[PDB]
Amino acid sequence: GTFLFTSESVGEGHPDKICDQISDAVLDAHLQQDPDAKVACETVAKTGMILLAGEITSRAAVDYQKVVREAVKHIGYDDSSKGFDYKTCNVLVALEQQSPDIAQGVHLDRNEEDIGAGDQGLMFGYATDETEECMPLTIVLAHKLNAKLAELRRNGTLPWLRPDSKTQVTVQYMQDRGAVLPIRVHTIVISVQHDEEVCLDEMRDALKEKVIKAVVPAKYLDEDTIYHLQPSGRFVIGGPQGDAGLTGRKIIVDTYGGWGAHGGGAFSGKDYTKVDRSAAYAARWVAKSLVKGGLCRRVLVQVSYAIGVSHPLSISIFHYGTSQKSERELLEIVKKNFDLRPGVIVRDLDLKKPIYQRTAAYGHFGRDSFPWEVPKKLKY
Amino acid sequence: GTFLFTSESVGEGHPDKICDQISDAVLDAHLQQDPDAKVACETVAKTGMILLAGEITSRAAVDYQKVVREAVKHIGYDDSSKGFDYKTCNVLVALEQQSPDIAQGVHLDRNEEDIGAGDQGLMFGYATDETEECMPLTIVLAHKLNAKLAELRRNGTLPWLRPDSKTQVTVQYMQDRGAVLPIRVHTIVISVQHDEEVCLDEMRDALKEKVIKAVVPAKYLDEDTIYHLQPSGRFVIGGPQGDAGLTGRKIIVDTYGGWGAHGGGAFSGKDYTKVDRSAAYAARWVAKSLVKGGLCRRVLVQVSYAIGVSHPLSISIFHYGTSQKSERELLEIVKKNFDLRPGVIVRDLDLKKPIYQRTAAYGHFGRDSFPWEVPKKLKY
Ligand SMILES: CSC[C@H]1O[C@@H](n2cnc3c(N)ncnc32)[C@H](O)[C@@H]1O
Ligand SMILES: CSC[C@H]1O[C@@H](n2cnc3c(N)ncnc32)[C@H](O)[C@@H]1O
Ligand SMILES: [K+]
Ligand SMILES: [K+]
Ligand SMILES: [Mg+2]
Ligand SMILES: [Mg+2]
Ligand SMILES: [Mg+2]
Ligand SMILES: [Mg+2]
Ligand code: NA
Ligand code: NA
Ligand code: NA
Ligand code: NA
Ligand code: NA
Ligand code: NA
Ligand code: NA
Ligand code: NA
Repeated sequence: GTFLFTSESVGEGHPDKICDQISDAVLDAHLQQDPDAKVACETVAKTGMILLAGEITSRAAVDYQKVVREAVKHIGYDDSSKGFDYKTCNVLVALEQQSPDIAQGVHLDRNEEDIGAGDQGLMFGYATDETEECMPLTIVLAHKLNAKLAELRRNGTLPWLRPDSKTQVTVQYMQDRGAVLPIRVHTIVISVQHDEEVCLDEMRDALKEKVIKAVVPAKYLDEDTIYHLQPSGRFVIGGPQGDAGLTGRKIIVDTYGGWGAHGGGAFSGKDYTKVDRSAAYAARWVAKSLVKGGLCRRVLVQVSYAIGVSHPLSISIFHYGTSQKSERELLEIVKKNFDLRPGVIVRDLDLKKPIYQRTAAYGHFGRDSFPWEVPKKLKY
Repeated sequence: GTFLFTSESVGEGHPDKICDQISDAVLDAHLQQDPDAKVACETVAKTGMILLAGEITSRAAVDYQKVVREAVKHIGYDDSSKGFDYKTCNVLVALEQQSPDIAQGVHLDRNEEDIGAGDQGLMFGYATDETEECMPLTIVLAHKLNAKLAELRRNGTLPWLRPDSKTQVTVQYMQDRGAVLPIRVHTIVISVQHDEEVCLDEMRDALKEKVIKAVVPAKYLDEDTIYHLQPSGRFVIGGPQGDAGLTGRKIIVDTYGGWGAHGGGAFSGKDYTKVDRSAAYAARWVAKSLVKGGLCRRVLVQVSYAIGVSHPLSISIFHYGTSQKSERELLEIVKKNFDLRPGVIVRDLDLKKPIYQRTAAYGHFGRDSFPWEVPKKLKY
């Protein structure tokens, strides 16, 4: 009756995550000056290079060199010995205005509440009662392992650490009337970029004792747990030098770690009219409201849109058998309690606020009591 | 007892798909000369620009200018009036060798069958008996609508069409003991780039009569079906000029349209040692083998890897209640019939063959009897 499930996470210096953070730093910089900025900022990173490409129409005056370099500094890439340096890297900008054909079809001359979706697409939200924050344990643990690495790097206790890391956690679960119950951790992987001087045994010992044991409750770890710590054997070259990064290439890390579902759309670098982000945040909010409201133990919500059309084209609720109410009844409750037009979501979730860089590492969900993490009290 | 489900697809000239196709054209060009090429080629597209960034170690001599421009020509961007021209665009190359630290940990001095996974990660395969090709009807129809647009563009019957398109299909389904049964098409969206001269009513009439009715069986369409055809009202600016493209930003279009699950890893631009692609293809092969073998009607397969380790860390089977056998029994059948090491998958699925550009539009699954689409006869 048990099964395995695996999720991964990556650190702040993973090259794809660097791009997500830079894209959201650019978004935040625009929103600080122009709350109605239209932003679709993609970032690419390779050895010595950050390239910004995409479309921004905004009244803000943004110094892209400063914004990009400050984001890279925060991540920790500050010296050529680490493979990347905010002070001396190339920052290239290929940003144009938003297409006028898009603007006229989406938002020009429209009442804000009745703004059209900025694109077509589908989005999902998910929630599970297996943790208090209503997220899968596999990804929660994977994120926390990367956060612990960054903490021990920044506090100097493991000074050989560099910012690029990846983690992966496999949990054995049992099923319980459609809900899932974590039993034990089956396998953990950690790979992290390191300096030239530290040896492999020192790193493997530290990763077990100072990282894993600091993060994962002992009750989940036993004599059979498998550890793959620095499994490649050597990871000195890292960051964009080791692997090109792009915005929107960590969409499963950003969401539910393989649980639930995903509609395909990236979050970072996008203002609220891009429903890939706003409607996925709203769908999370719905899912978490249903679980915290006691209606379900686990739930998946789908929504979809057409460019230029305000109301969603479809809404669907899947409760895995974890409610006494039918999925049709839950759908009716959702329709009575939520208005999923983007021009209403923006108000409910405060999506003109420049908090997006905070979302761009360690997952967008299950953390920090963002508005989409505060359950709505449901009337039914 | 019914529910809605929505999936989308995009055309060959959608800027993200342009990038996937170019990345796979580069991969194929290397494999034609060096079957053991190590390729991790990302492409970015914006107005007037294709940038290649990533890591390739290969004995091939590849003319990137020619390979990129020939791919763009095939897609149909051949004139400045269309917003992009293979003859005159900028092609920039930022390609380096594969990191030596990766190479030593993955494949150097290893027997091919015992090559390590080229990265950690998780991957899923899915199959559903709702269509003969074992794919969800929503995405099959969405892909076919884009293919029809390209056909009518290329044969000159709708000469106002340009290559950038998106489609979205919402189907009403019923549930049947864990399997799903399509009932009707609830909503269709089509947006496609067009010339300056054609008017909106002409386009909407053609999209209904010459595209939708040519693709979607009439039995699924009724008086209540909702059509959003050119919903933005104007789409003259398109391709990379309208929206930046990047490789690996259509991973749900490339797979199951929101059904099943996704592990997050992109396919295009990657050789077989990158398990994001090879293990997802193998997982599809497993799933389709279970459904075509009569063991399940619908199934989701998860696998995961650690960099440098050959055997998967975890394998999981979820049959939605559509088998008389338990998921544990199915897992045992899978373990007895499949060897999911990358250095074995490469042999079973012929993954050194330069056929990858053919996979990079209209989905990687459900088409053309690729090796992962030919079911394995199972012994149990
Ligand atoms: C294998 S390339 C994909 C990711 O794996 C990590 N990586 C890079 N080099 C190594 C290495 N030598 N060993 C382990 N992981 C690595 C980086 O996070 C990179 O973005
Ligand atoms: C809205 S930007 C995302 C995608 O939508 C499409 N698109 C671009 N411009 C328009 C438009 N004016 N109307 C409808 N869809 C568009 C392109 O396929 C683009 O890559
Ligand atoms: K990459
Ligand atoms: K884009
Ligand atoms: Mg990546
Ligand atoms: Mg999208
Ligand atoms: Mg895109
Ligand atoms: Mg990956
Ligand atoms: Na503005
Ligand atoms: Na899942
Ligand atoms: Na989304
Ligand atoms: Na709230
Ligand atoms: Na080679
Ligand atoms: Na799904
Ligand atoms: Na994958
Ligand atoms: Na085969």
